[PDB]
Amino acid sequence: MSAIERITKAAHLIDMNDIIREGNPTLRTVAEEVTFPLSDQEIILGEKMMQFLKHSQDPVMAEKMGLRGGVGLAAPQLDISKRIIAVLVPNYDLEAIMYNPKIVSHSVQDAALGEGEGCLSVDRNVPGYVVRHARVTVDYFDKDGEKHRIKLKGYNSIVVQHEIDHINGIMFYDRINEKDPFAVKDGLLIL
Ligand SMILES: [Fe+3]
Repeated sequence: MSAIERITKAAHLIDMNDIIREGNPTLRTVAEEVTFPLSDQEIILGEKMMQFLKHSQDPVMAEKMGLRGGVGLAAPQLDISKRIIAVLVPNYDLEAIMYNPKIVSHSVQDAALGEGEGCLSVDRNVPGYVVRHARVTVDYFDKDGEKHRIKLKGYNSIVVQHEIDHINGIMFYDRINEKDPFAVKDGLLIL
């Protein structure tokens, strides 16, 4: 059966085995927008994704399930090519399951996490500053089809852009400067 059918079973607990890794084509394909109303499966998927982030952040649960801590997850990482992402940033400073998220405005200023970025789908390290917009205005729909328009900055902005990149088939290392990975370009804010 399809990944979505499998993952949305009531009994299913997403774990690292459901997360596809580099090389799997799905991570480089642009995800299909979801239509409204959402199917029960699409709603359940978003919930399963958020439960996974919560489990990955619980020391006891993370150890038992063999999970890597994460603050974001995109459906393509589960081999589901739908524009659905989940973000969970503990202070939670940000908690959202977003359907068809889209950046509708961004700052001229860029930003990058000082400590760089990792990815549950990447088993290895690619050091460097992952250059992103410092600030973004994001439109997304929640499970009931209601539209939300939020403004993000700092770490939250980074996390959300990172997940939106997945639904567009972009990986974090694609935004690190090949030549000099730690170059601090003009207008780049290091967090
Ligand atoms: Fe990722």
